[PDB]
Amino acid sequence: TALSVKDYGAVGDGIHDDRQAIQDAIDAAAQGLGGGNVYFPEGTYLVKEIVFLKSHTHLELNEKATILNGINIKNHPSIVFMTGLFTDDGAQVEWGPTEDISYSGGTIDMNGALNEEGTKAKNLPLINSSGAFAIGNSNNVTIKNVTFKDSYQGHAIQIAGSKNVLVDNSRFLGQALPKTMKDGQIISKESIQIEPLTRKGFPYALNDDGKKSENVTIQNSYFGKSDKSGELVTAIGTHYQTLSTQNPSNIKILNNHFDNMMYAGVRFTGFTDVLIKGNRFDKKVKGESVHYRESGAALVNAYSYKNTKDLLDLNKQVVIAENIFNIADPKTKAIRVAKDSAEYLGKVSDITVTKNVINNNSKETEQPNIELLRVSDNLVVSENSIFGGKEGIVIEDSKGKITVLNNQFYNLSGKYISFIKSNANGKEPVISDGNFNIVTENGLYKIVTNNLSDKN
Ligand SMILES: [Ca+2]
Ligand SMILES: [Cl-]
Ligand SMILES: [Mn+2]
Ligand SMILES: [Mn+2]
Ligand SMILES: [Mn+2]
Ligand SMILES: [Mn+2]
Repeated sequence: TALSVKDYGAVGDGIHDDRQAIQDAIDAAAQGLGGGNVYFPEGTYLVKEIVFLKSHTHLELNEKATILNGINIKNHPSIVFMTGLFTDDGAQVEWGPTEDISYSGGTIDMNGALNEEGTKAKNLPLINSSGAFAIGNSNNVTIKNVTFKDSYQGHAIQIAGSKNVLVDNSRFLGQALPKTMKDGQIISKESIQIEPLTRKGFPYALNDDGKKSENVTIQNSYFGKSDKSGELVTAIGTHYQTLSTQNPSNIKILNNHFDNMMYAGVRFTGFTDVLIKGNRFDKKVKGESVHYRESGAALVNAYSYKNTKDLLDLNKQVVIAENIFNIADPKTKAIRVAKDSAEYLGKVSDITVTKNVINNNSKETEQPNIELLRVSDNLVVSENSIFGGKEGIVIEDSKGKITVLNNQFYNLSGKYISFIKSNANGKEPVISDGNFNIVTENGLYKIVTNNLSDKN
């Protein structure tokens, strides 16, 4: 009983514009037809404008069904699916709540591969970025088993002010980066952005009260490159927050494979209650990468938004556990959690880094494997295994309760653990060499012996 998009005129040849047919299918499903189920037979469905998902609709695409992004409009977004209306810039409308939407199967060709000059998207010369989904003010949205290809310096998915969103068993292949782009713009392009709902981060609607995203889970998915464009810059995260935005919360990133990202597998500021668990982060050498960042990378990077005037709600309750890191690039850091500047007024707290396995065989590593900078309270770094590199764990300028218990180190060339504090002008240890533990007793710190050493 699922309605076929062919029932409404979709040709599926990649030449005819099938947008209207697809929209009519969705609209009918939203009314109740076919139980809200829409089906996509094998084929290539070109769309020259945005398709709008509606409440209680469920799209299923054949394995050989491909949605081709043909949205090439000046001063206009090039995102295939949205959960709210959009016409032209300057005519945005408020997006009302939507819910119970599912999308499964097939491929979405965001069509962002570069022209031979590498200055623009070859098939969409007028766009500034391309993506697949713009999910805003939505509830209970499920995206699964979808292959996303060639984003033109954009977000494959944006989840803003949305609750109960699941991205599962999908593949994010390739992100095109043109010659002309600056680093500032580049690192702000996460393939899956999870953010509060503001016009700044979600210019597709008028909603501007900073509604948070909540209960978002990205799991069992693969992130890498395609045969047309290089590795993604940042797989998941966000890069913006203000006193007026509510922090996305209960964000779970589980069992994903981040295959050689250029900057980070996970990077964010302004999240609360995050769980990054059982993921695999691989990083190859510059020579085997299409995209490479000279400035370096940090596979997991929970940082603080640059702001010295406001007391922001910086990252809190972040758990980084049981992840595996295979690093070959000497400029790549495995894990980083920080309040980047002593000038930031907010606080980073309740940080847990446990049972992670770091395999660093890069030559002459240029930085620590695990960096914890200015955590204000409740920091736990325990039972992590680090194979290779220079420094193992660096804890700098952290306050409050700190617990570092039974981590393992093998074949390291530098200090296993560095517990550092600074004064208004310089640096000195809080209290050191080899493997040991740190505990907080009555507000005070103390090194404790543990007999776990490398005998390789
Ligand atoms: Ca969580
Ligand atoms: Cl939970
Ligand atoms: Mn339009
Ligand atoms: Mn956004
Ligand atoms: Mn944005
Ligand atoms: Mn490229």
